[PDB]
Order: sequence, then structure tokens, then C-alpha cells
Amino acid sequence: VCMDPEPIVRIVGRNGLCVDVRDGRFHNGNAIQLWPCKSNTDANQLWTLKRDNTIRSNGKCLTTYGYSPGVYVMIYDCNTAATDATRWQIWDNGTIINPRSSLVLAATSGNSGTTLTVQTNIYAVSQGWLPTNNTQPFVTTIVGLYGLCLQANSGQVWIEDCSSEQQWALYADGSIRPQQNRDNCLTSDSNIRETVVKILSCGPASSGQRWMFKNDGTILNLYSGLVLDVRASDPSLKQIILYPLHGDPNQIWLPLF
Amino acid sequence: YPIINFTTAGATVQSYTNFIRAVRGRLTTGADVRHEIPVLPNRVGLPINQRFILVELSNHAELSVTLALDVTNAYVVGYRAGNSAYFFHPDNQEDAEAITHLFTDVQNRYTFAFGGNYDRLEQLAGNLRENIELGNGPLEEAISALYYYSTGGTQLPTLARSFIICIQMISEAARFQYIEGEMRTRIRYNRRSAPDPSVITLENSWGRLSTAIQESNQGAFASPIQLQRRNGSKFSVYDVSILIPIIALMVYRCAP
Amino acid sequence: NAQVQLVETGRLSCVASGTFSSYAMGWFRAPKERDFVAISLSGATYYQDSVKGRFTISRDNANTVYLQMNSPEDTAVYYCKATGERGYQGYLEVWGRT
Ligand SMILES: *[C@@H]1O[C@H](CO)[C@@H](O[C@@H]2O[C@H](CO)[C@@H](O)[C@H](O)[C@H]2NC(C)=O)[C@H](O)[C@H]1NC(C)=O
Ligand SMILES: *[C@@H]1O[C@H](CO)[C@@H](O)[C@H](O[C@@H]2O[C@@H](C)[C@@H](O)[C@@H](O)[C@@H]2O)[C@H]1NC(C)=O
Ligand SMILES: [Zn+2]
Ligand SMILES: [Zn+2]
Repeated sequence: VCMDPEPIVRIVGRNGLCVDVRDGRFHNGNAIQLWPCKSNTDANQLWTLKRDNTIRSNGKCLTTYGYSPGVYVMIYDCNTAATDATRWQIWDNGTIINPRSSLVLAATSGNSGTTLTVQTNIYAVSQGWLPTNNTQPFVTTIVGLYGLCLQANSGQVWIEDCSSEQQWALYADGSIRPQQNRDNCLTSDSNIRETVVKILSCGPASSGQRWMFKNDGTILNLYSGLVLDVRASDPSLKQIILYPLHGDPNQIWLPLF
Repeated sequence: YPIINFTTAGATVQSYTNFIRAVRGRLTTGADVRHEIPVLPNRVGLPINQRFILVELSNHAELSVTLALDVTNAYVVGYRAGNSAYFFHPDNQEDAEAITHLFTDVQNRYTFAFGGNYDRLEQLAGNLRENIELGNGPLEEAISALYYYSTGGTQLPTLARSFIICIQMISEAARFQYIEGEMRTRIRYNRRSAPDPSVITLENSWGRLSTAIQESNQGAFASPIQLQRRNGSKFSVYDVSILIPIIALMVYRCAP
Repeated sequence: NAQVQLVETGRLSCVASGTFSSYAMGWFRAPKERDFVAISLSGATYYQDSVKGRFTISRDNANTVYLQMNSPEDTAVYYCKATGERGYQGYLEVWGRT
């Protein structure tokens, strides 16, 4: 039976900021915070993922206030807190969910210092998380249809011949952001069949801006169920869309590193 | 044993992918997927009539060579060429007896005094993986060298170099969607190119990459695994998210 | 050095000189820029926003791909377009001759 480790790691999230306890105060009830990722050893930003499905900082539990949308998460003593509120299951989709209440950890504001609330699972960039020490986004060259490269310009995205900008920073919150302006997001406005995906701002952190690279080679919008698609397998159209997964080459991609 | 065909004669990018997709399709039933990553079948409990699959390779010259892949790790254990079979030196003895189930109809089985590991094949071929060019051409010329070694035409260094090509172009491309993509762009432009430090490090990390992902917490590694950019660079991985579009197959190491 | 000849007729009909490989199919429409109309490899489908439901594009690799027009501003010259990977380019694109 597989070994059960308990790694200590930073939980990077919305807009590349990490999971932090406010001000480093560990008294029971203090707010858990969205904060720039540090390069230090202070336990305020390092979290141990224990076997009992609990995220702990300096020995204390990341605890949601209640079991309803809007309540914030506080640091609290693990034994004194309620068992059901101290528990979290981190899914391979980037969300961090609580088994009871069906509420995922959301960051309703990309500003530094946002108290982490817990909201309804709409698979938003606000509620996409990644436990890593790499506190800098992974920047790659995304290659897809016919070997072309995903390129962006001032709000327009398509594929073109791979010229060595075509660079994209894969943020921990599940967003894909053009390198030159990393405040902009790979956004889609609707859960419809041919909504052109382009570059907007990362403010709303909605779904349509959150993407997971599935093992089958696609780039899926988790809330949509449709994948990134070059329209009619035609790069010259300069058009990319969300389309139901069929598996053809015009929706298969690869993050070159 | 299941047989899967490929030919460098008229090989297109799609003719390469469905091949690797068919190889993956028979290397594992896809039943055990852990953290979006599929697992090869467990050596313990696997029937020997399900222990191997065979890939048949042909080329512009219509020379045929059939490789044998160990289902538990997708690595090449041997190959039949016409009337003769050839096997790498087995590591243990349980693997030495399963070899006897492979090419039974042929006359003269052969087992080399060397195993099929990169560092020894690199030693035998006198060249490193970082220098041996990969692509359709190299695979074509390698198919010939495996066929003619039986007739004394192929020498041992060219034999070992052919092994490094096939293993990388088949086994590794099955394990990694990334390395398959590296062979993908080579067919696309008709290139003869040695692999990056990116491909080399992935090949050298596969066993460790499987352990850490399976032995991971529900997502996170207990320890990092350092890798490479296409340009030789520093970067380490701490979670399985970045690896999902990269690793296609994992060796079994433990139970969920 | 040779290419496919997409000869168009027509229910618009279009044939190639290999569609098995040739990726997708594309119909393009007035004496205005050459806008888009409408299949993937399998293939599936991609229609322009003006002509959803009215138009249907079909495929059968085993060398033809159609386009059925059902139900004035759509009057123009329509061309069938092909895509795929290359051996000559950077990728393959073929326009036809209706
Ligand atoms: C997000 O990821 C989690 C990872 O497990 C998914 O949860 C499972 O989904 C399957 C269906 O695919 C259910 O059978 C399981 O009961 C779910 N839970 C577990 C613990 O496996 C979840 O469905 C994913 N959702 C999306 C929209 O991708
Ligand atoms: C590769 O070619 C050989 C003969 O040229 C075929 O027998 C293979 O078919 C495979 O084996 C048979 C027994 C059947 O199960 C079929 O479904 C298999 O695909 C053929 N295989 C492939 C993948 O092309
Ligand atoms: Zn036996
Ligand atoms: Zn080496």
C-alpha cells in the first residue's frame, strides 16, 4: 500500500500570491490571508498537508468559519476546533474543497491582503490553488495545431509559426497569462459552443479564465467542459474557441519546457 | 501477444501518434489512473500471457523487425528479426524465465552479455544519448541494423546505437506525451536531431517520477525532482499538476 | 511538388486530388473580404455566426466533402479550403475554384 507522506509546502493561488496567515498572528481566529510569496522560513506561509486531511501552519489548523458561502477561514488549534471544518481535500483540478458544505476555498479579490473566504464551486480562478514552493509561475511555449505556437497580442490570441511574444506564464490559480502583461488572462465569457477565447484582464478570476492541462493533451475549461479549439482546424482564421472534446489535432496541445 | 504496427515508409505525424496511442492503448488497460496519470499493470499478479506486447517495425526497404516490450515498465527486452531472437541480459531470474515466452517459433534464441540500460548501451555505442540523432530517418536506419546483425552485417556499436533510438522513439514516447511531442515535431520537419537535456532528464527521472507521484500526498510530493528546460536550466517540480500533460504512463509501485 | 486539385460543383460538392490525411474542410464565401462559412478530421462542426442551422457541412473521407445550403445576402462565390501538415510552407492550405 502506497506510502503516506506529509509534505510542508506553500499554497500558491490567485494572481500568483501565496496562502498566508494575517500578520503572522497565530491566535485562534485570526484571518487567513492572500499575500505575496516570501522566500524565508517563517511558518506563516508554509503549510503541512497531514494524513488526516488537514492543512496546518506552525501546528494549527486552516479552519473555515462555517458551512455556508461567504464565511472566511481562520487559523485555529486543530484539537479544539470542529473536526469537520478542519478537513480539506485537494483535488487534481486545483480546487481545495471541504467534504461537508461543498464549499471550495475562494479568493474573492486579487489584491494583496484579501481574507480567504469559502464560496460555491463555480471553478473560478479565485478558487484554483496549487501547493508548490515554486512561487514563480511556470512560463512555457504552448504548441498545438500543426506545430504552431499560441501567440497573443493586445487582447488577441491565435496560433502562428513558432518564432523563438509566444510565451505564457502558467499561474498557480489555473490561469494562463501572456508573459509581457501578466495581469491579462486567457478569458472566455460564456459556456457556449464557439465563444472566441481572447485575452482580457485577470480581475474577475471567473471560469472561462481557468484552465487545466488534462492528460489527454487538451486544455480544458473545468466549468465549461469544452476544451480550447482552433476553429475549423484553420490557423489562418486567427480564431480560437471552446468546443466539446472530440480529440482531433486542433484541440491537442503541449506545454514545451 | 498483442501486435502493433508502425513503418517509417510514408510516416506522417498522425501515423506516428496513433501508433504511440495504440502502444499506450495496449501497455496498460487504463484502469488504474492516479492523479490524472495512468499506471502500468502491476508485475505482481500479472499473467504471463499478458506480460508482453510486440511492436513490428518496417521501413522504406521493407525490412521487418519485431520488438518486445515489458508491460510492467514499457521497456524493450528484445526483438525478433526473421528466424532469430535477441534479448538483453535480464536483471533478475524471474524476468529471465518470462523471456522464454516471447519468440518461441524462431530458431536460435540469443541473450547478450549486456543489458538494455542506457549507460551500457551508451558505452557499447561509444556515443551518448545527448549526441545520437533521433527521428524517422534514424528509426529507418535502425530497423535495418537490427535486421542485418543476425547475418553478421551489423556490428555491435551500431546495434547498441539502434537500441538507443528505438527505446527512446517508442518506450519513452509512450511514457511521455512530451517526448512523443519531440518525435512529433521531428516528423513534421524531417529532422535528424539529438534530444535536449529536457528529454534526457525526463528519461532518467521516470522511475523516480513514478515513485514520487504515487507516493505523493493526494497531490504534493514529499521531495522535489529537479528537471530541465529545453535549454539546460535549473527548475524543480513540487506538485503533480505540471506533470499531467507530460507523463503518459507510470510503472506500478504500490496500491492506492 | 504536386498538390491537390479541389474542384467544386453544386448542395455544394468538392473533391480532392488525399482527404484521408487532409485535415478538416473549409468553405469560404461577395465581389468584400473573403469571410468564413464552415468540419474537423473526424470530423466535428464549425459554422459562422450568421449561418447556424441553415447550412450543414458533411464529410466522407472514403474523397469528398459537401455543404448543404437551406433557406439574398449569401449570394457570392464559395470556395472549399483544405488544411493539414506539410512536407514541402509551415503547414498546408489549399483553395479550390462556384
Ligand atoms: C475535479 O476533480 C475531482 C478529483 O477527484 C473530481 O472528483 C471526482 O469526480 C468523479 C467523476 O469524474 C467522481 O466519480 C468522484 O466521486 C469525485 N470525487 C473523487 C474524490 O474522486 C471532480 O469531478 C472534478 N470535477 C471537474 C468538473 O473536473
Ligand atoms: C497490425 O497488422 C497485423 C497484420 O498485418 C494485424 O493482425 C494487427 O491487428 C491486430 O491483431 C489482431 C489479432 C486483432 O486483434 C486486431 O484488432 C489488432 O489490431 C494490426 N494491428 C494494428 C494495431 O494495426
Ligand atoms: Zn514459463
Ligand atoms: Zn548521460
